[PDB]
Amino acid sequence: SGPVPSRARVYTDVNTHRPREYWDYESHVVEWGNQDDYQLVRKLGRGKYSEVFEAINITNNEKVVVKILKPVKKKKIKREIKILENLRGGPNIITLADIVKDPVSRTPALVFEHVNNTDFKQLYQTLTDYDIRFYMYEILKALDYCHSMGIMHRDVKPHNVMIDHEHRKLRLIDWGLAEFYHPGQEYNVRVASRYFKGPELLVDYQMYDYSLDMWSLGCMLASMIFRKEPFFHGHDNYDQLVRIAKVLGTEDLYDYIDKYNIELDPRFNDILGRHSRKRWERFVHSENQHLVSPEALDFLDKLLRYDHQSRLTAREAMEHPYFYTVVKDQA
Ligand SMILES: NCCCn1cnc2c(Br)c(Br)c(Br)c(Br)c21
Repeated sequence: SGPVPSRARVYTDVNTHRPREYWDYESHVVEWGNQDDYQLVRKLGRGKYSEVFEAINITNNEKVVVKILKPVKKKKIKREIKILENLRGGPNIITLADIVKDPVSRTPALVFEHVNNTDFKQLYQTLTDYDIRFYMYEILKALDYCHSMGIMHRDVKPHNVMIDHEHRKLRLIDWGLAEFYHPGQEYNVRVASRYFKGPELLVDYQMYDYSLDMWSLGCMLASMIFRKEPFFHGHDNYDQLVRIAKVLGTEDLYDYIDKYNIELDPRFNDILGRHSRKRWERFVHSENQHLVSPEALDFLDKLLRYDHQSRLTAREAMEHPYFYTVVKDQA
């Protein structure tokens, strides 16, 4: 029969009304600079294979971050560069400063503005209830902007959120998985990190949209207010949905599958079972209760929905009572 089609309920046609060159990144011509304008100072990497470095612009002695790109198709290099140029100057979007190639190895690298980041595994333990509301609101500014610009981030997670806590500066980074939204397009479901994958990716529903980012944001919020990182801790993609189903219940999951006529992998038949939708009070205890409030639970519940159409938009999220005090202080 086939799956039922889907369209984003906001910013549906913003790319159609753009000139072709805005979203047709395969035709984008890159102007490569010389990496000899920057001297690498220290590896900021997280693994053996990442190539992120702190560097100095020798011309003006300003601190920057150099990301040496892994060998992927030239299309994906142009896609990330075009998206970074399209979003330049947006709220809490990382600023692309330069694009260079190593003269010897001809390896392409992206140069970004420097952020004095504190890693989330050390920062989140210290965040007050107000800090979480403040930083969630800052992420929502970046998400509403890039969604309004016809772009899905598709890899929202704490590792991709740089925070200068001293200056309360937040930047959304790592746009190498980001894509342009086009109504009716079927996208690859092998995106985002496992613990932040939306149900549509896990059940192989390809006609998704910006609301994928809002599920990932819901996973971040749940880990922060409940002090459980990550919140849905699956062992693989199949077990990831099982972890979700033990919290949100299987009834809404099978309703979601029936509504879009999604063909469920036969492996999910045995492992999913039957589970009720749990109340969020079950995850509250004396170590996290100071971060949990009725406003936080109401907001979180509206992000973590199987049906991507029923999740809050970034704009709707920014108007939730959970952020009333943050909006007041900003004005
Ligand atoms: N844009 C891709 C993200 C790459 N990346 C990895 N770790 C990073 C750190 Br730490 C800082 Br600070 C900055 Br700025 C960037 Br950019 C980082």
